Amino acid sequence: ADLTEYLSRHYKAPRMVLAAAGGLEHRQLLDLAQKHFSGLSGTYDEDAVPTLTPCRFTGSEIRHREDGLPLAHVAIAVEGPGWANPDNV
Amino acid sequence: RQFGHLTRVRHVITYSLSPFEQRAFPHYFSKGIPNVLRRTRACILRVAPPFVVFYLVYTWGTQEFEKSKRKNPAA
Repeated sequence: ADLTEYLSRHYKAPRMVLAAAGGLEHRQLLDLAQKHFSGLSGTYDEDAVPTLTPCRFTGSEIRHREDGLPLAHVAIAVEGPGWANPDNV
Repeated sequence: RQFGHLTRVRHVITYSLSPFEQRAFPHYFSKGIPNVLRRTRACILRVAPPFVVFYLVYTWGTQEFEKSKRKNPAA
């Protein structure tokens, strides 16, 4: 049931992207996409649209002490830049 | 004894948060005063009963000093 609801809720046509690269023609891929992927989906079930709410970079620490290991792993991270800004560059 | 050869510890996870985001005084009038009341009730049965013995000794000492000072014959 839950896998059914997940499949119906997310694997939907306006959020999926058929990408191809290599020795092929955009004519031919448009043709084959029209022959196969047409009539896939496009309408949500009960108007249950998922949406990205923004998230909160809290800033904190967790240490998992386990001395029966030969090496120690450390990660330290700071704020997110996102995607759009040239701060990414 | 420097820092790093102390002991061998597995199975432990410590979580903690930034000092900025949690507030300065979390419920300092709704936890701390019942907390110090529990602290006081856990200690005065083992601290207080000698000092009232000292206070009785002090009153008795000053009182008997003045009574041995005062004389009262009659002739």
